[PDB]
Amino acid sequence: AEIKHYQFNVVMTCSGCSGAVNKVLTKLEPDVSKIDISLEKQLVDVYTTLPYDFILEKIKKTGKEVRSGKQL
Amino acid sequence: AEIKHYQFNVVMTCSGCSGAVNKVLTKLEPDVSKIDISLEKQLVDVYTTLPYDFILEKIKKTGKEVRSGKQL
Ligand SMILES: [Cu+]
Repeated sequence: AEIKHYQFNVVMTCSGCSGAVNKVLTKLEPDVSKIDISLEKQLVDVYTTLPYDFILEKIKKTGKEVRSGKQL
Repeated sequence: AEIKHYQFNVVMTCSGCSGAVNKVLTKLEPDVSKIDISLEKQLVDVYTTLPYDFILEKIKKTGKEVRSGKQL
């Protein structure tokens, strides 16, 4: 029942970039995450019960550059 | 082994899109070669010993829409 909030600074330079990241993150099994992406700010907010390493790994496996992440 | 030539029409709208595709494909070396990505024509052209479905799924992990693929 603990929700973790992670925020990632991901290099997304078009709505194709942000849309791709959304597609992969919203398709994650099990369905235990809410995903909010701001193209303008280059931010991916993930609210989830999954660990930080796992979510980070899922984003890196898209090929997108992840400049930083953190737990809020 | 049989080296096949695959070409994919991938919806890549910026260099962030194509760079990501390139990064996931270059991870399959040395089982893929001649990675040729055209942002302009939205084409990804590779030589590989891997099955088509494997390469297709690997490209799809970027989150990009793959409109079509062919064997040349
Ligand atoms: Cu893009």
